Amino acid sequence: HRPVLVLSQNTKRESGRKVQSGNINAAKTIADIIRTCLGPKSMMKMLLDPMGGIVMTNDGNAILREIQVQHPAAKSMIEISRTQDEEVGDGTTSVIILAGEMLSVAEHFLEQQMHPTVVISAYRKALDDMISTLKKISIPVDISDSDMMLNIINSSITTKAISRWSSLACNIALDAVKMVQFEENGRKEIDIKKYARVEKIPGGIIEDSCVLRGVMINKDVTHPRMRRYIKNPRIVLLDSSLEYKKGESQTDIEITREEDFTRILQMEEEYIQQLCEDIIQLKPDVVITEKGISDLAQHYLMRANITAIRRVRKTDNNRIARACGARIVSRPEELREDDVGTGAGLLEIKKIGDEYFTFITDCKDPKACTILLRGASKEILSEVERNLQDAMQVCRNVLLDPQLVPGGGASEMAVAHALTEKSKAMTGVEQWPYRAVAQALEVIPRTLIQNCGASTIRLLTSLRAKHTQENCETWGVNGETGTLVDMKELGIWEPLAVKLQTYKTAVETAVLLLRIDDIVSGHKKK
Amino acid sequence: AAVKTLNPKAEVARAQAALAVNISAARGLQDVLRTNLGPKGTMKMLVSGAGDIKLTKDGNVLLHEMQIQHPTASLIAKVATAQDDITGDGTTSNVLIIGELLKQADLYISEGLHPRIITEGFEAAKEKALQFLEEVKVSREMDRETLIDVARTSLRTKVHAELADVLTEAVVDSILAIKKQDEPIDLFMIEIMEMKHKSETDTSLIRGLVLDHGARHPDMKKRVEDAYILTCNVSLEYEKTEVNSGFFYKSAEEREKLVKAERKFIEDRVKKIIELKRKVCGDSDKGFVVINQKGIDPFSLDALSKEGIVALRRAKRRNMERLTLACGGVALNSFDDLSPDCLGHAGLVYEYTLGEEKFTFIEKCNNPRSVTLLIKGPNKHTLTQIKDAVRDGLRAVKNAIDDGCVVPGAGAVEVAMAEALIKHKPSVKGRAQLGVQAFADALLIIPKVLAQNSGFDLQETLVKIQAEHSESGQLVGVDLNTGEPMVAAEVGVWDNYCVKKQLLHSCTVIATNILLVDEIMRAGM
Amino acid sequence: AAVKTLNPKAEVARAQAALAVNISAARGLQDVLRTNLGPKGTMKMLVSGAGDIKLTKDGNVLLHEMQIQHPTASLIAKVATAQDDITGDGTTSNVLIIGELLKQADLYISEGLHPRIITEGFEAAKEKALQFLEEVKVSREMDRETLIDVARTSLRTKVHAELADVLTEAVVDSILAIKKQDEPIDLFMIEIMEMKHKSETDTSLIRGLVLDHGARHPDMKKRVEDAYILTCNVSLEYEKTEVNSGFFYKSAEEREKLVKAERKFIEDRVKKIIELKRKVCGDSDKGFVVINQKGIDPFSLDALSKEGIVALRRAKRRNMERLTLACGGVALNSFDDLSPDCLGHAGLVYEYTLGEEKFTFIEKCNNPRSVTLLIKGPNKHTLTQIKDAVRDGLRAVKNAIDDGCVVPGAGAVEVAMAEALIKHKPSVKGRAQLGVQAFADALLIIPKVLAQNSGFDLQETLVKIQAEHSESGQLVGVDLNTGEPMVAAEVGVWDNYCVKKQLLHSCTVIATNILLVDEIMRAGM
Ligand SMILES: Nc1ncnc2c1ncn2[C@@H]1O[C@H](COP(=O)(O)OP(=O)(O)O)[C@@H](O)[C@H]1O
Ligand SMILES: Nc1ncnc2c1ncn2[C@@H]1O[C@H](COP(=O)(O)OP(=O)(O)O)[C@@H](O)[C@H]1O
Ligand SMILES: Nc1ncnc2c1ncn2[C@@H]1O[C@H](COP(=O)(O)OP(=O)(O)O)[C@@H](O)[C@H]1O
Repeated sequence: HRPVLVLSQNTKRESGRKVQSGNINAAKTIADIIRTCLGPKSMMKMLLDPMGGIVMTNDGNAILREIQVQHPAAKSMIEISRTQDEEVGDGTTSVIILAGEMLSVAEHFLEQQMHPTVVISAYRKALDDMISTLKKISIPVDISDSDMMLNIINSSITTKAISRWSSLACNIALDAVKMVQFEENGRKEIDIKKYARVEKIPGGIIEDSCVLRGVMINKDVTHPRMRRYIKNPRIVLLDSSLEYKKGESQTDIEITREEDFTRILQMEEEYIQQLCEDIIQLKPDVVITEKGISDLAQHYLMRANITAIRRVRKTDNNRIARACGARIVSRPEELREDDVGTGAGLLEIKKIGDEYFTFITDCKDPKACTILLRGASKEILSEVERNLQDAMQVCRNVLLDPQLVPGGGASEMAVAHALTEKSKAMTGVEQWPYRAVAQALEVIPRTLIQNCGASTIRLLTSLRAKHTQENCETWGVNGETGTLVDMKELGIWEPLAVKLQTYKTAVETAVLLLRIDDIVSGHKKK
Repeated sequence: AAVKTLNPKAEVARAQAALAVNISAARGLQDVLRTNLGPKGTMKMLVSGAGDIKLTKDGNVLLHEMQIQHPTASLIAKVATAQDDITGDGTTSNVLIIGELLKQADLYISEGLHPRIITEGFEAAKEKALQFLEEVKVSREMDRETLIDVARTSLRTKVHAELADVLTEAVVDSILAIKKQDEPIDLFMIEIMEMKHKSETDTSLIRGLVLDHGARHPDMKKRVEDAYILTCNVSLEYEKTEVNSGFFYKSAEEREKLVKAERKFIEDRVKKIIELKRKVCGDSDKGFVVINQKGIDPFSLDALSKEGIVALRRAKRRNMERLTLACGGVALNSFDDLSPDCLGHAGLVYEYTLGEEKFTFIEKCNNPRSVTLLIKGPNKHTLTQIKDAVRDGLRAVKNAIDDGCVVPGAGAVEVAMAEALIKHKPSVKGRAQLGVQAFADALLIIPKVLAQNSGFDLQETLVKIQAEHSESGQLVGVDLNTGEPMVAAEVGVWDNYCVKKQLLHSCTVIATNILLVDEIMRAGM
Repeated sequence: AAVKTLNPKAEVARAQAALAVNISAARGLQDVLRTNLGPKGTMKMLVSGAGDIKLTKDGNVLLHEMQIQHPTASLIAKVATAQDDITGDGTTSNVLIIGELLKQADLYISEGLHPRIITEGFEAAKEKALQFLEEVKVSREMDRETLIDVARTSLRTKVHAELADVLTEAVVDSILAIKKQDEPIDLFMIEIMEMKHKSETDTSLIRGLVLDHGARHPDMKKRVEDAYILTCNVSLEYEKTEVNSGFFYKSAEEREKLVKAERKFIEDRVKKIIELKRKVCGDSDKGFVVINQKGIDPFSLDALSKEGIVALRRAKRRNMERLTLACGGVALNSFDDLSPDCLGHAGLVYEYTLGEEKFTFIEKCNNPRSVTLLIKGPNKHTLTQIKDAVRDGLRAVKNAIDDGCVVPGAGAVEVAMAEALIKHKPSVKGRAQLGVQAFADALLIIPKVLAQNSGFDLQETLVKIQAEHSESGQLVGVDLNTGEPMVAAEVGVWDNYCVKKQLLHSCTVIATNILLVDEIMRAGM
């Protein structure tokens, strides 16, 4: 068999209008998947994963993470929603619909024999004017006010499934961020992924779920003689083990006499008594380590009335170090009085459904908390956990940038009239793709009325006429009823960092996918 | 479809399609589990791939061991798992409410209406049903004759009422001798042992403990009276050093001096035990029993047999907590502070062998606060009937003690709750008028199923029950013998308050979420 | 099952299993066919295995050309076949009653009751529904303006109301000039020809006949005025004897004598035709047209062309029945009694070629009693839209002439019939009280589907329609433009009496038989 002399074996080549108009249809397809998951009248979407679980959610990020596509331009839109989920909390879905619409109007100009670099240069001029328009229609927020911050987080959870328990989820998500607001040196940081642990337990009701003033772990006591109820403990956190293990050497003992073997087994007992005597000089109450505790170490802590927890995780030890104010030491003979976590409140080993849980709550000033979620099953508790992650990150953006944009369609139409009046001074070939950016922003109030069943012709004509005058300019779409209510009366306000990241990611996605005119698939790597 | 464009091997369901998937699967689990609700239900024989018989009719064991591969059937199985984890009973009635909340809502969504409007009426009906449950609960100050009638209801729905009279005296009397003075009752203090001795109707309540292992030496005493329990966690067997050392000897006579030296640290632990038997005035019988969680080498078992000390080995983790309360001693991890204060006491310690399987019994304790229900079922599947009924009955009497109020029985709660929603149905003042009607008809399946499983008419029984409730003020219910409306608070049929509270909360949220699902799809391959 | 023991390859369905098969399949045909009831319905594009487009939305063409393999769907398709066979319209509304007679009955049979109790309520409800239908019919003495509104109702529900103004003048004026003096109108006298000339909105009514074949000789006249129709059934082409004979000749001069003699019997038939043209005073134009059902050889076509006689060939079987009434002659089978009494008359006989396919037109008759609807649709699939709507409209006006009364329109019959069963619901005095309720709610799907296809609300429309009927005496109905209750007898929306009578009889018997089926099985292999 003589082989055929070819070049670039087993690959494909595609260019021309089949790739420029081919990436638009791949982006319009993902925009139709999550189109019914934007407004407050959205519905859940049950997903199936190859691990065997079930994901029933309506958030735009959790839907696209379970979709495996084969198109290369469709893989780019999934990474856009992952970028919006890591920057802000409730800024993902809105980007995929907006990037699908800015590419929808970009496909019209590609049929008009216009170069893609001309539409992108008109998109960058429109991107720089959408940022300047949102800063003019913003409003400063008093972050010290408690009731003002409850209205911001309620605007982000009205879309999600926790809108029924709005009086509870707003107080949990606000108090979780204000506890983890830590500042040691001259830098303010909010860590809601390492310190704001969301522990869910199947059982009970959702109304009994509350944010604890402290941490909790699913660990029982090491010995039943140890106390399960301490009022004011002195928690000492350890990192090393309390056992006798093999050293990091080639140690080998030559036993010649009879008394040598019994001496080694006694020196192993005396070594445990040496480190157990070093940790009781500070008179603790709770000893918590990350490694194993031998039975000889439990014997000295039993008669000293010390409650010992055995195998707490490394991520849970860093969280309890901020709640109780302790320092994680890795040496029992180098313990100091500043390494003891005083100020911890009631410690109780409760049981929730045939399983013990160590509760360290009622702290004086904790820097880390644990949201205790209780529900019907593990299916809906993963929904409230994903919704509280989108409810705590939208409170983090206000504490870092206290500016609010009128959402619910009022934000998208206030800039759509600003780009229309600014396009009259263009007088060039980039004027017509500049006008299509303002028409592409209108798809966000278009989706709020298509989900509630309102009219799309009779409402868009009246809403576009409201933004002609410069007086009110904050009229949006009421997703609950279906009429036009001003956003100063409803209370729907979105933060600036959510609206800025939505517009900056939707334009630059259209910048990337419009410069693609060729696709080569079929090559291997190392 | 859009999902078929990007991923061609990804099936999908649309808005009117995914609703018919979840509703038809909810009726599939409803029609199976409705034939075993109550005392007049039918037994189910569950055979796995190995060939073992699992004869039971509990709603949690039925949904787990069933050959079903459906996403909607897996959602109800997750809610049914948490029902049998925190409160025991209420699992079979949990699935029938979900199966009726989607069937009664199917008659309105298909007739033009939107699924979200039905969910607005479910929340307005759940708030009134939760306030009505707090008015019909009866507080009886946790009397021991009240706990008999609570345990009799949960045990009769899992056995043929001949063992229910036996297991009631084994569940109520076991839950009272654990904790007093308004203390939370730990269910880990009750051990569940499976025997095969006599018959299924011979399950007694051992006031002490029953261990599944016996003495590992033939010269030890089989029956020990007035014994001292020494609970140990030390290792009496030969253990090597952590640093690998190895012996080095020159002559053959020096080799035997090292075997005597390597057991000297082991024999020092045995000398601490045999001196404790002499320091308790050993001029009498003075039996000694060591449970000894860690294993014992046969060199130390031969040493303890010559002194008259019964020594067990390889116990459980929770045996150092149940026997510590029962004997009254101190579970020690070392022999550095041995004293007679850490010793236990039991009037009778004896063993019994059932086919090369010894069982050590510890009985005759003063205040044990830890007991053992000794199930003696003849078959393997009959052991699973009593074990699934004991843990159902123990969690039933635990909720009647922690909560101070007892909820009425079969039809005295669900019929009165549905009639309370009709008078508050024009109070919603909007489009959610039909949502309260769908929630009220879904709660009436509990008198409908119990009248159907008893062989009576379904519609003729519900007319006479609602007539006796509306023409009076008494919470009347269903009778499983005659079909006449009988009050449940007077005939001795009770239920738990937390079961009916969680049935109104777990079934409502899982119904408002399923009705708002329209994109059932399978992607990720 | 017992069928699994005898035949291991035989599937079966039990009592509660076969009921769920027939009901869920009836909902499958209901949810598909409800999107085309009325003028606001949507068009369905039906593609077969070849690739041809069948764009229609009639209920009989939808059920036949649908890739479904189900025993329940085959039962409803046979009842839907006879609805489009004897009375035309009433096929989409036929399936929606069966889809609701099994869905409203499932709410009672699954709730404890027996299926035979529901079928006893259907017969008692059919007796009141048949008596109420005779009280709402309106006799209007078959006025020609009444038949326009009857034909307009059946034609709008199959076209986009621009051709309904054209086809109503082609259906009503065709059905009037067929039979008089209380004679049953034969629908075989109307020819339906498919053309492609101008457009879909150009279908005219030819007062005579349109033949699909033209002249088979180039010397014949293409346009003939004041013609004489000679309808023949003889075979002018060369035929042999029945007995196999052959020829025998000696010389070559006797060979040509046999070819001249073998055509003597053929030319004797042609000489009877050309002598009839000379006996009708042929000193004028005096055109002659021979339709001639059997074939003609080109020897006789050349002989008739020299005299000036247009001769067609290969006509249909019913062309000797329609042209005989239109021309007024006698369809002869021989030329032994030729006379001017058997000749016809037409003022204009002309032909036209459409892509090498001639079409002979015969017009200008005195009293034809036979017409031809000339459908000139542009596409091939558009011809199937008009032909299936003409026969739907011709059978609608044929029933309105034969029956002496007209039945009102959309909601003026079904809403008033359902309200009559509520006041007669306690008249049964037994267990069949819920059977009349299931029959009354099943008749309300006709205002529910028409309010759903028009875009209005389903439950909000049925409240206002039943309010105007209970507070007045006028038979109010559904308006597909505003949603307000409007009377159907005043706006010009009528229906047939035999359609609504068979909808109460064919749907009720097929629902009482399906509900009494519990052993669906497949055996015979
Ligand atoms: N009550 C309301 N009225 C009008 N619009 C609302 C209301 N509640 C939420 N919305 C709109 O619904 C949208 C939901 O966006 P979302 O999908 O949460 O973004 P992300 O995916 O980034 O979290 C918001 O942009 C907001 O304008
Ligand atoms: N003796 C009885 N008389 C009448 N009803 C009873 C009796 N015992 C139990 N029931 C009813 O049977 C129902 C189901 O009981 P059970 O099977 O124990 O719980 P579940 O069905 O949740 O597993 C209860 O709601 C109760 O009202
Ligand atoms: N102009 C109209 N206004 C209101 N209702 C109409 C109108 N035309 C037809 N309908 C209704 O549509 C229904 C179905 O008509 P059609 O489709 O012709 O018969 P079928 O549905 O049996 O095939 C009829 O019952 C009639 O009441």
